Amino acid sequence: GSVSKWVRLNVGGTYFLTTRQTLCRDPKSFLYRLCQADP
Amino acid sequence: GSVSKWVRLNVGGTYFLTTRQTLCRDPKSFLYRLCQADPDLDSDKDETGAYLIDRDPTYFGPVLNYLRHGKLVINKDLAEEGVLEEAEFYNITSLIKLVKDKIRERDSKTSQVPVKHVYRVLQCQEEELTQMVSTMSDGWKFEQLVSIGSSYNYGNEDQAEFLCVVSKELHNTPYGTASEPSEKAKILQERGSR
Amino acid sequence: GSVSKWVRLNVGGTYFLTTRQTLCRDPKSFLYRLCQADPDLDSDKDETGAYLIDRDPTYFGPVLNYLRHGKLVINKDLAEEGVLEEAEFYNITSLIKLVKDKIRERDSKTSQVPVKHVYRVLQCQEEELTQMVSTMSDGWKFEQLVSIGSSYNYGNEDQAEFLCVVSKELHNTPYGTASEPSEKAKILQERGSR
Amino acid sequence: LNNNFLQTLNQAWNDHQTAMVMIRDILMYMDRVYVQQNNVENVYNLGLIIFRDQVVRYGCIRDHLRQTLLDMIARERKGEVVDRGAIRNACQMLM
Repeated sequence: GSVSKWVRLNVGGTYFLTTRQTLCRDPKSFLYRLCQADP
Repeated sequence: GSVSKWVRLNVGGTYFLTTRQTLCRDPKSFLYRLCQADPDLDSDKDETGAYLIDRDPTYFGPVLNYLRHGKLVINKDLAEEGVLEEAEFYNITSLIKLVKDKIRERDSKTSQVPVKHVYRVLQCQEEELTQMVSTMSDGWKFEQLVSIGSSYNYGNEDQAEFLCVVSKELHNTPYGTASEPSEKAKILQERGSR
Repeated sequence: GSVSKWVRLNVGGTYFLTTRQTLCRDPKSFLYRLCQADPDLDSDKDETGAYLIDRDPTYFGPVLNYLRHGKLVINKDLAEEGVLEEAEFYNITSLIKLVKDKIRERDSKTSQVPVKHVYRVLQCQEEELTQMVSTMSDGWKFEQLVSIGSSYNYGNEDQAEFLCVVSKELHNTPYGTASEPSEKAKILQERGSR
Repeated sequence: LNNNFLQTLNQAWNDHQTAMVMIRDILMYMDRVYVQQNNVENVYNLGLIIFRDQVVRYGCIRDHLRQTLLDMIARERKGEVVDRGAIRNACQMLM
């Protein structure tokens, strides 16, 4: 779990600590599903 | 890191953390067996619990990209031959054929008989000459302008007084040729040929 | 480690996690004496047991590919001169020879005459001109068009009106000239000369 | 059917929708390229139409729902305290 405001995503094991809002900038994307907390 | 449903593989000394099915995409591969349980294996890093697999990560990159999404990728700093031999070691015959075709395209575009270049002969007289010369389309390169000898309408004027041969290089290899079966096209070509 | 099935080398501060046999591929290599545990060794990472070698990770890569899969493949961003330097430093005589051969072919191409252009003189009357220029064969480049004065009809309206010099490059210099002997071909050439 | 049939239909539909949002999330691409290039339906309206033709357009459910809703709205017209939220749920379903 990394999503409260900001995501510390592991893209291929590479750390990307980015903003969920600019992630949601695109209307809908595969990352966009990862923006919201889901099981 | 741990080796689990997500597997941590040490190619060249660098760790790639990938998904089990991504490597399990196709049996024809070195990594198929590695995905399976193996008591046959002895050269694995017990210091971090990861498989130390021999092969450079750079040429392993495009192989992993293919094995994720079924297509190769060639960087402008990465050797096509290098990813070719990476395919050779890891034994993905479809990927071997695809990278061989990529090398074929690279060589053919640079071969003794190139695929590029295409030539046209516009015709204009002096009055309209500078017009179509200046307005001449982008990407096309002017090649030669010739006048024509004339025994009709002496002086600088004729209805074919100048022929402007122009040309442009082509990028036919990615787009592909327009040669494909179509019988009506063949009929039209024959009719226009004679 | 000091002694292990797998070796953790340190080229320019970058760890290469490879196998003993890759280094033990040939015994005329600098890396073979590097691999052995014998006197006159004080340059190693004494915190993990990694052999810290003062060599570039750039040109070590293509060389390591030679001992990993029998062939050296240079990167598009690494000079074959650099890999020749590295092979000579590691005294891999076969590799030195192969890289020298590759450099010889490359320099024969680059220094002068990379290709040997062939030239042809099509003869076209004005009417068909554009089409046979448009349908001019793939891999050939237009080079020149010249009219010819004639007493049949000066300038326009001639069936030998235009002489079109076209050409194409040929990769025979970097690969070497090819020829085979045959007496019948020679006597036929003599017939053709007269 | 006797025990708050409308609420059971509500729960079954809610399960349909919660699963169906996810199902669309998985098959985004088939919605994107295959549906567009083939001029067919997407996943979501497909699931809604199938819910229509396999639950709503089925005799017993259809007529029981219709009669229950008519009786409930008549009773609410008379001023009797009945679950208005149930009526709202059914009306949006049928919408």
